[PDB]
Amino acid sequence: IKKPVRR
Amino acid sequence: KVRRVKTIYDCQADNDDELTFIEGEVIIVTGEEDQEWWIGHIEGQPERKGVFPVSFVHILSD
Repeated sequence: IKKPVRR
Repeated sequence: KVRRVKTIYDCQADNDDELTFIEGEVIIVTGEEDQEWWIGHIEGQPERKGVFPVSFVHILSD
């Protein structure tokens, strides 16, 4: 369960 | 539109504007960064606040 990247 | 969410995973902040939480907590959504990151604070503990991943919560109210 991957955290989406901040952008 | 969305005002209350319930967290479905644990989450430790990676950056100093991010909210750290455990599963099962209610967040009051007060803003959005983008489609994947919203901003809010813990219901009942408003001092715990910051940006959090939308994929880590279930919509609860509004």
